[PDB]
Amino acid sequence: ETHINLKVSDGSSEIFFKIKKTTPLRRLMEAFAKRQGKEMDSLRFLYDGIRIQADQTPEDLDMEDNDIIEAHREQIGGSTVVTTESGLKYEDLTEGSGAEARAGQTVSVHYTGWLTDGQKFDSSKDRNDPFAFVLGGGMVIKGWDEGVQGMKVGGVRRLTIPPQLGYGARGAGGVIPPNATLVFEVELLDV
Ligand SMILES: COCCOc1cc(OCCOC)cc(C(=O)NCCOC(=O)[C@@H]2CCCCN2S(=O)(=O)Cc2ccccc2)c1
Repeated sequence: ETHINLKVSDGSSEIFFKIKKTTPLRRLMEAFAKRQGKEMDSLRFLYDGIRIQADQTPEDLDMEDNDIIEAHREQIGGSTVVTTESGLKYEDLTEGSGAEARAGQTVSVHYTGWLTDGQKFDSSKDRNDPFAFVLGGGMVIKGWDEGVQGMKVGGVRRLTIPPQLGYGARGAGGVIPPNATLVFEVELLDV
């Protein structure tokens, strides 16, 4: 076999690639960034825990068919997944430099939401339409009221919301099933 299949995951979704075994991984890395809209985010691609160089081939890295490449935005101070008392998980992919969001403010965000299997169920970016809500008002699922608080303007935060802080046994929108854990990436546009 001269070709190899590889999966790239960023913790939110996944993309599969078929490339020649002797081809540098540069094109695969750029194609993943373009499709996920994370070109300017300076991604790092890891295989077996070691950062991939663009000029390295799957042959160089002794990759086998269906191996997995992990991609992430470069994290100053290391990756940190925070689990709160309620079971909500959040991860500051980009810490914002602006004002901090607090309960009672009308905040504006861009968001994409995925199920845990990587299937996207909604994205405000797909509509070129920022989403606004009153923080802490019970107008969104509980994981959002808890997880968006403390974000700073310009920040990107990934929320992993257990079902009892999301849509629970009911699901939502004819796409989110019962008992679904939800994954959101939220960019705070204004507070
Ligand atoms: C009634 O007609 C059947 C369609 O049912 C839909 C459709 C819908 O969006 C359409 C908007 O497009 C123009 C929202 C909803 C819904 O319950 N909103 C409540 C607020 O939402 C939330 O609290 C979370 C967190 C904040 C961002 C949005 N979300 S979400 O998780 O992405 C909401 C969602 C989106 C798609 C599928 C399932 C859920 C129901």
